[PDB]
Amino acid sequence: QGQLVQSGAELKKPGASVKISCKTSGYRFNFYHINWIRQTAGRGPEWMGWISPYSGDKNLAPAFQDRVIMTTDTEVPVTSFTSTGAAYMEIRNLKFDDTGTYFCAKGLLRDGSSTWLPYLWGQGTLLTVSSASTKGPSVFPLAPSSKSTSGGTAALGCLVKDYFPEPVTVSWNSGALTSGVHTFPAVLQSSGLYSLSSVVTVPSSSLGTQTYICNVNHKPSNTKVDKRVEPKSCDKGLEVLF
Amino acid sequence: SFEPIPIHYCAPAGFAILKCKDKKFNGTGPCPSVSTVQCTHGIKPVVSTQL
Amino acid sequence: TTETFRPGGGDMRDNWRSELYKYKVVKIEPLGVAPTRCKRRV
Amino acid sequence: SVLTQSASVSGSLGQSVTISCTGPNSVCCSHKSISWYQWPPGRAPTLIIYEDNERAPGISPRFSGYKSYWSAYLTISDLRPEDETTYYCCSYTHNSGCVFGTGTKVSVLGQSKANPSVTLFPPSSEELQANKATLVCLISDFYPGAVTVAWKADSSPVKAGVETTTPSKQSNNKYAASSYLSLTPEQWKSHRSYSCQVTHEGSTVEKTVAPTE
Amino acid sequence: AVFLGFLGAAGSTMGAASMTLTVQARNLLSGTVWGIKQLQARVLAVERYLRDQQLLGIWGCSGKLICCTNVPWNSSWSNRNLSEIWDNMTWLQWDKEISNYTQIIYGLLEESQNQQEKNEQD
Amino acid sequence: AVFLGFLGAAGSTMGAASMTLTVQARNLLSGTVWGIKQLQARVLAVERYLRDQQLLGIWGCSGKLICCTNVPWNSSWSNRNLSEIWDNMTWLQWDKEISNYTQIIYGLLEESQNQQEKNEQD
Amino acid sequence: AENLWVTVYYGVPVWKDAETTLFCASDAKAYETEKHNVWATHACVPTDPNPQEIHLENVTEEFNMWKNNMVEQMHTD
Ligand SMILES: *[C@@H]1O[C@H](CO)[C@@H](O[C@@H]2O[C@H](CO)[C@@H](O[C@@H]3O[C@H](CO[C@H]4O[C@H](CO)[C@@H](O)[C@H](O[C@H]5O[C@H](CO)[C@@H](O)[C@H](O)[C@@H]5O)[C@@H]4O)[C@@H](O)[C@H](O[C@H]4O[C@H](CO)[C@@H](O)[C@H](O)[C@@H]4O)[C@@H]3O)[C@H](O)[C@H]2NC(C)=O)[C@H](O)[C@H]1NC(C)=O
Ligand SMILES: *[C@@H]1O[C@H](CO)[C@@H](O[C@@H]2O[C@H](CO)[C@@H](O)[C@H](O)[C@H]2NC(C)=O)[C@H](O)[C@H]1NC(C)=O
Ligand SMILES: *[C@@H]1O[C@H](CO)[C@@H](O)[C@H](O)[C@H]1NC(C)=O
Ligand SMILES: *[C@@H]1O[C@H](CO)[C@@H](O)[C@H](O)[C@H]1NC(C)=O
Ligand SMILES: *[C@@H]1O[C@H](CO)[C@@H](O)[C@H](O)[C@H]1NC(C)=O
Ligand SMILES: *[C@@H]1O[C@H](CO)[C@@H](O)[C@H](O)[C@H]1NC(C)=O
Ligand SMILES: *[C@@H]1O[C@H](CO)[C@@H](O)[C@H](O)[C@H]1NC(C)=O
Repeated sequence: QGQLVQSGAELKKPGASVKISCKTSGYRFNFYHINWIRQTAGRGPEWMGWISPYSGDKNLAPAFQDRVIMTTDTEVPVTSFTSTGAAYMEIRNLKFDDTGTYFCAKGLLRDGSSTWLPYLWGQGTLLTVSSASTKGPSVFPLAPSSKSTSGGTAALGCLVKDYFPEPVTVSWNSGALTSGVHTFPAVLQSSGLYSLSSVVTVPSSSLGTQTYICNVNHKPSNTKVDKRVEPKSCDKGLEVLF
Repeated sequence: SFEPIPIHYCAPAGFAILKCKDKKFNGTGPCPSVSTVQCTHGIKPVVSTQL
Repeated sequence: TTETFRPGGGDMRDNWRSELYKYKVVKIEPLGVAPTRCKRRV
Repeated sequence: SVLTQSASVSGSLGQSVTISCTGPNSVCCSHKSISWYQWPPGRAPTLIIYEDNERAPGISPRFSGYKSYWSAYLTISDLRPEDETTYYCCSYTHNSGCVFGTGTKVSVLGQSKANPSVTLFPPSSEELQANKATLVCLISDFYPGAVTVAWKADSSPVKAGVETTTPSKQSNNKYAASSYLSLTPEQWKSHRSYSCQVTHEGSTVEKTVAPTE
Repeated sequence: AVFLGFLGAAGSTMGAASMTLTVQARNLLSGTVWGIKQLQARVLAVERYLRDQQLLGIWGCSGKLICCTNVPWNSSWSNRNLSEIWDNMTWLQWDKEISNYTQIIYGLLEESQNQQEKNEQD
Repeated sequence: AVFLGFLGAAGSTMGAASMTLTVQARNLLSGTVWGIKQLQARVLAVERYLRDQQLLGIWGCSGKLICCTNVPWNSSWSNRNLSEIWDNMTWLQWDKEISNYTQIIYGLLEESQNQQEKNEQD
Repeated sequence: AENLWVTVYYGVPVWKDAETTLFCASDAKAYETEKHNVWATHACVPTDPNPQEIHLENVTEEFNMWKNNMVEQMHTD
């Protein structure tokens, strides 16, 4: 009933420091196993290995038999049942076919013939195996538009243009406006740089009652842009409502 | 303090105390309607003479 | 700004709490009811 | 991979649908177990069926499965709209590791469409003082998820600098995409109005900016 | 033979803790300022023992350890699957979750026995 | 469900008082001037309980509530018909009339069990 | 299909937090320091020649040394 934390990862060249961590909450950390799995666009979902925090038994796939190392940490209790631990993984021999998001997921229950089958999953840490250099996000503000004149609904957001690598995070008001948000995928241009867009839907009657601050955070470049989106629109089908 | 507090007399396990719920009861003989209770109602040790 | 320490020992219960910190007392209640796919014999 | 599902399968609303999960004797199904996951692409999955038929905690009794000696099958009764996604089986045992299948995309038939809500954006004033020009053509709220974006430079098809995302499923069970045009400000300058074409199931929707105004 | 010890299976899975049930029952009984202390404790021992034994008697069981009955599992008593319990949970966890509805079940398991006996004989 | 209460069927017909037999057994155990009083009572509780339980054990029954045996009803023990007893009398009435010959029956119900066990095994 | 049925279990490893009336234990050598009752023991039960401890594997419990009872108990004793 607790959620597992997964650690976001740097774009990396065919040689560089490689590790990804994973945190826990709300469960007994030493009962359930720990399974690792990685989904690339070329070979599909592939299981890598698993390890138990109580015993320490890792069984890996032969495809990672000599280049990936898994690690678990010590449990820090909270109550008589719940606890809080962590576990890392270091995948060496960074090939380009490793590009793509990957995950942590713990076992289902403590005993049986299905002890370790991954029941509880994580958030998702994304790789980009690339020699290409890091690039920061160009955060432009997107103008609101009319979604329904009779219903009085509009839309406004931010546009994250020309960043490498994946991903770029986009929040609102430091986390206040989450209702109606719709973020679109980034396309890779013919150069090596991505571009995505993002739009939250909010009513047209809110002008001076709510502040809209899109917080685009890009970690591989260490940049946090706090754009203020204007609630005044330029559509001729929404101007009928103001 | 000497205050007479309501004390109840309860029976051990495997024992019973019989309460005669009879209005016009003169204390002795067959009480028609009887109930059973573990503890007595609060009886305080008010000690006095003639009253 | 800074703080100073002074010997106390005002009450005698703490002396026992010094070495009695490792121990706690518990009732044993061995009446565990559970579900299983079983019916009592006819 | 070594475990083979079906290519895809369809099923109407208020009806059932089956998915096969078959392979060679080294993976299925003598002395092996089968599990089933509802895995929306880009989202975290949800365990559906473990130990070949036992529903995971919190999994509605609508779902069921069964394993033969050569293939297993998943069945989703009273088909729901959000069920339209990818589903993965895996063959595991107590000792060895688990191997996923190939992937089945569930095509729930009998679902009302929605017209695409397109919006095109011209280069900003800070991008024209950069100086760059990028036409941002966003698509959203269409079903099913397949659209083709074609650009035209003053009513002449351009074949330089076309950006197109793949259509993705939103949180409201629709689809959406995002195209762009990365041409010089002077490539449009000679062309007094630029458009964005979005073909969807024959019905094509297009939006034009007149950068003279 | 597997002998983890008295209470040794209190943190193991409930299925695994079913394996050690004779050890806990064995040590439950373990058959002047200090005198009143010791004696008082020694009486509360046999009382705590004979209460649970009395219950295990008037539920018709009478027979030590696992005992079945024909009471239906009202699913609202923490509905989980069987594999969801006997491969996962531990007895402290379990009795905690079931603690709320425990007393009701003790009451039901009373009355059903009696009728069984009665008409069983006759 | 019918729950008149502890001893509630002491004045009802013996057949009707057979219906409530688990309630009386339940509350039988009910698991410094005041201290000696309370403690003494609390010991006599378990003693009065274990005497009757001992008897119910060495008559082979061991099983709570109604228990049959192969002892013949010597009619001189207040000869009445069955319908003359289990539709009419109450348990106080009954045990009063049978009180005279009770001890003899307790003695007989002893010895017959043992032989049964012995040759039953062997 | 199957419907679950309650089953009764005796000797389940389940406890609850409580307090009670504890009692002493003295080393077998200590009852030979006789000195006409050196203060406590004269009447105390010997300590086991073979004491045991059972490591409760996988078990976690929340102590509270300040909210103990054997301290109040020992102090009054
Ligand atoms: C404390 O809590 C922890 C966690 O809750 C308990 O540890 C778990 O115990 C259960 C058993 O109750 C384990 O389930 C079993 O798992 C084994 C292990 O899988 C095999 O494969 C591994 C990788 O291939 C391998 O490394 C393992 O090696 C171990 O086993 C032997 C010694 O036993 C030896 O090789 C090593 O020293 C390792 O110790 C192992 O070979 C699996 O074999 C079991 O499957 C069989 O049994 C089940 C019934 O239990 C049956 O249904 C199956 O069909 C099959 O026959 C079983 O799945 C679990 O792996 C442990 N770890 C977890 C959950 O993380 C611990 O026991 C608790 N302590 C106490 C005292 O109870
Ligand atoms: C004893 O130590 C533990 C940890 O070593 C303390 O528990 C933590 O206390 C800090 C603040 O002191 C909190 O922020 C943590 O959340 C606590 N952790 C847990 C799991 O509760 C505890 O307070 C200490 N107590 C004493 C009396 O020293
Ligand atoms: C639980 O396990 C049983 C095993 O027979 C299975 O039939 C059932 O589908 C599983 N799920 C639920 C919710 O009961
Ligand atoms: C069975 O569970 C339901 C769940 O709400 C509860 O309302 C009901 O009272 C339970 N049965 C009995 C006899 O109490
Ligand atoms: C038990 O009951 C209490 C309230 O009486 C409630 O707060 C608690 O959640 C219940 N236990 C469970 C497991 O739901
Ligand atoms: C049976 O009853 C008769 C009636 O008079 C009595 O004399 C006899 O002693 C009884 N049987 C035994 C074994 O006592
Ligand atoms: C029981 O015995 C006494 C004498 O011992 C006798 O007076 C009485 O009548 C007997 N009871 C009955 C019911 O006959």
